Amino acid sequence: IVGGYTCGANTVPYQVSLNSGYHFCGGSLINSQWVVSAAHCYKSGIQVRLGEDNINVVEGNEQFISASKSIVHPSYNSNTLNNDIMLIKLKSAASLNSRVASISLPTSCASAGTQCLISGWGNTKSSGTSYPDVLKCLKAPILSDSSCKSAYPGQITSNMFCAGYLEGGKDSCQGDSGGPVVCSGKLQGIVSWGSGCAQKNKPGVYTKVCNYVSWIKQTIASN
Ligand SMILES: N=C(N)c1ccc(/C=N/OCC(=O)O)cc1
Ligand SMILES: [Ca+2]
Repeated sequence: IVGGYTCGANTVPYQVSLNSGYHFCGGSLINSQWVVSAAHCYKSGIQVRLGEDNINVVEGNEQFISASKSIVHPSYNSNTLNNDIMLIKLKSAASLNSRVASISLPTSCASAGTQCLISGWGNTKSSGTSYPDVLKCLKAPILSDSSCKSAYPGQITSNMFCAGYLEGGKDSCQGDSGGPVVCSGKLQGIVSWGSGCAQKNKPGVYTKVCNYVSWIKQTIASN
């Protein structure tokens, strides 16, 4: 997260870190057994880390649970990043409490102008590289589809939206991938892609979760 703020320990209780010996992606806990992330975060041997603030220090509220299975969206295209969404099932159910909590799926899509909270342990620099150890947060508006398409000609599908600031300076970044965009207590987006980070006229692009609710529910119901 570039140009954000320190969230505060366990203030974003649905935020997970995906770990394969090291943090590599974010995710969002959607019930005691399931995490939503980006398909481009797919790999084998994932351990889901819940209740994290400092990802490098055991602070007392963590739950580390290995993934039993991952399900990449059936129509995920890694070239275009269309349908950049994946479900991860935990080998055992997380213990839910104030600091480890699921986030609601949307019942309707959010609109341009809605303010959302974007979070992660990604790069905090728009030119250099600096990885924070504690969770970072950014409040950002969803942008209009027209401005999103104008920013990224020929690249924005109906399964994507832009959020952030056309002026630059405030954005998600590398390492935030798969993490949440939450708007009025609903998971509306997943950190997917963008040109660099926090660049002028290059806002963050996010997987449009409201498109996938049917698939998420049906998948969970049978796996
Ligand atoms: N909002 C952005 N500008 C943005 C967001 C996410 C990415 C994803 N990079 O994938 C590599 C990785 O996470 O390891 C790029 C740009
Ligand atoms: Ca920790």
